[PDB]
Amino acid sequence: TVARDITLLECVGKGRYGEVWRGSWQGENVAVKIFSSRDEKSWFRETELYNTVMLRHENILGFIASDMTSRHSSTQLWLITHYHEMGSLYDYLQLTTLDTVSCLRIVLSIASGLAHLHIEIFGTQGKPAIAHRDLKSKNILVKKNGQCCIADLGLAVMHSQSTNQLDVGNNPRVGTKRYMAPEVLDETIQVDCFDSYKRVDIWAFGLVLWEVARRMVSNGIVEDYKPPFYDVVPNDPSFEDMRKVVCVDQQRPNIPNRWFSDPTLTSLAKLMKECWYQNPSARLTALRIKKTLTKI
Ligand SMILES: COc1cc(-c2cncc(-c3ccc(N4CCNCC4)cc3)c2)cc(OC)c1OC
Repeated sequence: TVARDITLLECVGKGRYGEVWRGSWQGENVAVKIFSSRDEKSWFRETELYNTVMLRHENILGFIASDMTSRHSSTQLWLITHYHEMGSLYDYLQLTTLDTVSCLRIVLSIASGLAHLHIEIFGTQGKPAIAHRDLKSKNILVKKNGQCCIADLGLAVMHSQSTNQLDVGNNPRVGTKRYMAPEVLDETIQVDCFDSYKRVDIWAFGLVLWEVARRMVSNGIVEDYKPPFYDVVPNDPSFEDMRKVVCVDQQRPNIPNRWFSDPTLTSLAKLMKECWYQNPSARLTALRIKKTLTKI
């Protein structure tokens, strides 16, 4: 097994979810995610997407292996992937500023990964449509070629159109609250429409776009890194804090005045806005976002 042969070198993240480690396998770095015994359903879900759907793309974090052992005494659950030494988009944006080329390359690579997840491809290379449900800057990793890939499919839901089957799962985990869409916060989300879940991803994508664009330099000016809604909610905000801001007050992240002196940041401001409509059916699709980014 890949797991018995791996040496854990350093913990690069710990949380409610479990732990992610840098490890060594056959002389190469790998990333190991060790799940809490209480998050067992996430491990299975992510595993079965990778091992049964054969989900593979430049902009989706690359699967190597998955291992589990269980006795009455204890259960260990490991997901092993490629290691990206630059870390998350969240870590990266704190240390670094961007130019037009490197900003476009980041947001274009996210949109490609998301569109690949959302689109149903039939038959031989087959794949159902997949919604992520926890998109955020921490779940995006930065590669050395300046592109990004999307990680963490523990909450993903699938839909096949050859069948009429929606696979939600029975997972007690739910999204990161800061990135939750209006319809999730006010509970008007159409829980039996698969498209509802894609539109929730598009909302979160818009917030990530905002995060990245802030760090693009324009006419000698740049903002510091902030997470969405930094000015109106505390760290680790509650469901209710987010509901007041997003539903009741209808707030969206502020667009700095300086962006409208730059053609690219101007084009990105318009996309962001079309991800954030209160009405989910009015939001753009992942494919359209990709096409619009391609046009610049
Ligand atoms: C976002 O979730 C994941 C991320 C990674 C992952 C893969 N490759 C590199 C990193 C990574 C490396 C360094 C950092 N740093 C941030 C803090 N200080 C510097 C190091 C962060 C993330 C993380 C692997 C995962 O499943 C295996 C995983 O869950 C599916």
